[PDB]
Amino acid sequence: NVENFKEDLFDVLFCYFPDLKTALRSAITATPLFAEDAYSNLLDKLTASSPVVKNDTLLTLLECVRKFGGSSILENWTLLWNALKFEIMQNYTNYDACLKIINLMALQLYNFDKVSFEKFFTHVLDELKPNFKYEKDLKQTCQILSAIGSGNVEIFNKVISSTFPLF
Amino acid sequence: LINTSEVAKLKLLIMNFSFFVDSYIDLFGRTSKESLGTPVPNNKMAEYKDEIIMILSMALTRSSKAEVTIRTLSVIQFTKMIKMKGFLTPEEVSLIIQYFTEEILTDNNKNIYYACLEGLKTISEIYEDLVFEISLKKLLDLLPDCFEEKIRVNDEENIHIETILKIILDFTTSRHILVKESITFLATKLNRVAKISKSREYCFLLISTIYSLFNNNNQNENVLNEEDALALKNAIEPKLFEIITQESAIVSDNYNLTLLSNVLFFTNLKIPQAAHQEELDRYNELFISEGKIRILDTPNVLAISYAKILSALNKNCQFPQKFTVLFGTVQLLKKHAPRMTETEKLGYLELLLVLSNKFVSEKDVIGLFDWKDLSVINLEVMVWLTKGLIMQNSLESSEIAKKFIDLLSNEEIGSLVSKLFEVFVMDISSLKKFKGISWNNNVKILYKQKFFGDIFQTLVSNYKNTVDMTIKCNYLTALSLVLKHTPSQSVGPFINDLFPLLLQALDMPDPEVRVSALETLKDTTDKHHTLITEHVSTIVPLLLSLSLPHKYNSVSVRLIALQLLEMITTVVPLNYCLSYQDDVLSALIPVLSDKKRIIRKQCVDTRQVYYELGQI
Amino acid sequence: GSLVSKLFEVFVMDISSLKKFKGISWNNNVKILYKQKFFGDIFQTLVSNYKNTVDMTIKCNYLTALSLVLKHTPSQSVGPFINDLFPLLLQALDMPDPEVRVSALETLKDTTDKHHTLITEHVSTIVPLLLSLSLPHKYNSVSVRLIALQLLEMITTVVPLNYCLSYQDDVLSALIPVLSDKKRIIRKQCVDTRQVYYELGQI
Repeated sequence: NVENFKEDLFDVLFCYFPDLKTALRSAITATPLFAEDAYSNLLDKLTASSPVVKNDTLLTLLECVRKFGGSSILENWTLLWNALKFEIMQNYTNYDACLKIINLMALQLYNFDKVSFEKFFTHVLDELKPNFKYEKDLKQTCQILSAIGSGNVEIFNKVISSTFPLF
Repeated sequence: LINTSEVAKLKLLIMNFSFFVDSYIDLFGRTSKESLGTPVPNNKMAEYKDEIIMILSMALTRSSKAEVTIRTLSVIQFTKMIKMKGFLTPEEVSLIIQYFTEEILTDNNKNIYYACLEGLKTISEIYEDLVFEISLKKLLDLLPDCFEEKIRVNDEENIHIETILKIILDFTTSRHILVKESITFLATKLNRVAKISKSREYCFLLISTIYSLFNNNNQNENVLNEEDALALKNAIEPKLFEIITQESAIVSDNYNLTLLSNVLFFTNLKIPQAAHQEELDRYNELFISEGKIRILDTPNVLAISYAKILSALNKNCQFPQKFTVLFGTVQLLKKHAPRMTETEKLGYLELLLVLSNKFVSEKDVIGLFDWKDLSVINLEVMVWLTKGLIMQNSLESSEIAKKFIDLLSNEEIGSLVSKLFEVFVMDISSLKKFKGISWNNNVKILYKQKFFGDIFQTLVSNYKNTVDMTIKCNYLTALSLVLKHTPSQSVGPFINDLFPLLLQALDMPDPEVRVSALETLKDTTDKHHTLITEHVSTIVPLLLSLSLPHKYNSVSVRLIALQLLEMITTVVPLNYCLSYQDDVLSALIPVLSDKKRIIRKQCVDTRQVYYELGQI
Repeated sequence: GSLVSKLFEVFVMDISSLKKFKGISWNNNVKILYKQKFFGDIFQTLVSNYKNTVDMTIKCNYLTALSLVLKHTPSQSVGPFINDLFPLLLQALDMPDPEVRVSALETLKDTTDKHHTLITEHVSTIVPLLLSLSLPHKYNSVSVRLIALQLLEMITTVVPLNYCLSYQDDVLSALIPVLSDKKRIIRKQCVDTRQVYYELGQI
């Protein structure tokens, strides 16, 4: 019955939030009841200029997506992937962390439901197809597709078959 | 300690005695609820209590009103007397309450007013019963039976009607019994004045004060207990249904009805979970099944209040009659659409939103979809159902809105739908995620950002591939009306694609769109710099023209345009800035000569900044 | 008294037909410094009469006359009279005219920008008044609320930390119905004020 006391424990942890940071990461990803609020805050810290808090927020988001089941990510994937693409285009550093973010997003979406993962993949392909058609930012799109297809055999086969005919 | 009439000697006496009061506090202690019966053994201060009380009263009373400092010191010392333990008897504190009430009523000087307010708050938090008995009851008694009467506080002084209401608003902000009695008395007075008199301003003021009392105390979740809230509701509800059912003078006005509905929602918010089902059944019986009022048979404004009634009940409740009432209200709304007024239509649409977002499942909602008939009222119903669906952040909604975009391609329906697209994101004054309680509704925090992310890409893609300016204008209006309500700091990924459309949005009838776009581009120039440098040649003339007065340029729009001129001056390199110096100074002369005052100061600052940049 | 006090605003007012245009100078006889000189000749008598009155009707009439004179005068042209007018300025924040309120806010803005003591003793009354002004009202315009929030910013900046900590919780508690208003700029300003007041607590 923690839902009755929800939103009371969020404030003190976010007040304590920015060397010994793993405890906060573990606590903030304890239960899925964090998720629907956690992103709402963490995404804001994605706008911070200092790269240290950016890396910390990337690690927190990794711990979040890793242990928030499948429904919360299936709901927040559009906004989270939009933010990750924005920070990719802007650019254990941040780059490898966010590439692993995308990879684990794809893996979780595939593990939860096949139809939702297929919709994710086809939306990503439709939005990133002009990059292949044009000659703009080929490396970033290729790396993003590599992260997406680096989850399992089926996802790899899907991305390969849907990517090679393009180029 | 010698009585005197000189202001300086009295002031020095007060300052000197202000240390002896602290000495007495340190020796014994401070007042407490548990220590209200045990007295101090003995002291020589008690023998001097009469003299110090008498001299303090002379300092406060029978004294020239020009010496505000003496009165402020006197009331501060009286509060310090209230603080110290075991010094003042109940009669003395009652008399002090009387002096404070007389001072706050007769005089309107801000310093003495706030000092008396602080003293009254301290007395209330130490003695709530006495301050309720002497102060609150009198303040409630001053207000008259008829609007705009002659209030006789004393022989000569008369006080305004709004002053007493403001006084009631100020204190009792955290006192349970005081605010409960104030709410009960205000409800009784409103009911009586509406029954015996036909006035609008007085009833509106009373209902606004009641709404303020509920709002200022529901924000702490500790002023009113559950059983106390239930008792207050049992006391207030029949006396509000009496005015609601009768014609009175509040039904004819939409604002008064909306405020009373908000008050009903607030008073139904704090209910123990054991009584939600019975109250829901009683409301269903009273509003639909039985009674003279039939919202599902004859259109009326009253239905809107029912919506505010439903928004307070628990989400996971047994609601057997959900599909039937949904079909009935949909059929009535469709049938009587040409004849119903805007108020009743808005009420029925809010009811539809509440039903869609609270009880009925997504399957029934999508079953009630009909895209074949392109009637305006069907568009209203469809949009207001899909808004409630988006509030739930359902998976199907992200697809349904897409159809709307296709429906925007219509010729005779594109303009109306584009104008109405703003409904998707909009505050309702009844449905937010209140801190603490979380079962009131199903609204999600991140619905706005997700909706904007799913919508903006398709909107910009369609806008960039259109030839006739009608469809382009419709798409731009849709995107802008979505943008004006979404949080500003929540659009970072889409800035690059939205920047040309952001610039295009600066020609719009709605001032809200203009101010939102101005703030968004302020954030852009705060965080990005290349876009501003490349687009300055078009941004500067647009901002310069926006500063001029217009039927759509509000004061906020002009002020934010001047602030954006500040930012673009700061960010853009000097070489480009020198190219746009003479024109800005020439065209800003008719800006600091406008009607408003803050705009004049901002224009003066901008002129000074631009002039100083030239020499440096 | 009441009608004349209300009509007193006519003495200083823009006409848009009699102005000192650059170039031509024979159009009229208006002088540049008439406003400041008139305010100087009027304020002393007005404050002397207001401070020596018992019935609040005549006091209100005097205050209305002074406020209507002040609203049209430039805010940077009143330096000598700040010390005497500060209590009158504070009394002026209860007026039907939003222009009077915005002019008083601008004047006390200049005061707290230049002075630092008067704010120090009068903070205990200024802070609740600004907090109450931010709430929506039939006379509180958007400019009045925005300038009130800005004045909250600068009174937070100027007043020492010890006094500021005494007024932290109340400001945060009472600003909740402020960032939920209809307007957008007011929401941003309230968010910034909440952030500043929160950040001062830890530092």
